[PDB]
Amino acid sequence: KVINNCKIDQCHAAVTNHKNWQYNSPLVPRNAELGDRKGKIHIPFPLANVTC
Amino acid sequence: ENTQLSEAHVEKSESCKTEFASAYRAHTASASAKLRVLYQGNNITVAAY
Ligand SMILES: *[C@@H]1O[C@H](CO)[C@@H](O)[C@H](O)[C@H]1NC(C)=O
Ligand SMILES: *[C@@H]1O[C@H](CO)[C@@H](O)[C@H](O)[C@H]1NC(C)=O
Repeated sequence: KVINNCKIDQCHAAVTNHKNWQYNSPLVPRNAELGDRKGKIHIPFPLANVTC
Repeated sequence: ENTQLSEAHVEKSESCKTEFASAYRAHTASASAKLRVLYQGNNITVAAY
């Protein structure tokens, strides 16, 4: 597109069409007031008893 | 005129099934004993409360 008589320092842009899911890190902002849960993954490597 | 919202709460760790400490209250105890007796040239053993 082109905008007539509308300088830079006055506009904004972003990309908004996504098809994959992402972890909800505390370092990234929420997309909506109430989150939309899609799935979950597990944490490996559990504990056990041994001797040393 | 922007704002930020933050929240947090506390839960119980998963590892509590293996690493934990327990508190008990104690009462009167029982007793038991075991003996050796030399009887008519042989050794015999007994066990009782
Ligand atoms: C062994 O592991 C079980 C659970 O996996 C736990 O209940 C028990 O206390 C453990 N024993 C020792 C000696 O760590
Ligand atoms: C068993 O009896 C013998 C005597 O016949 C004695 O010398 C021995 O010490 C007794 N056993 C034990 C464990 O005391």
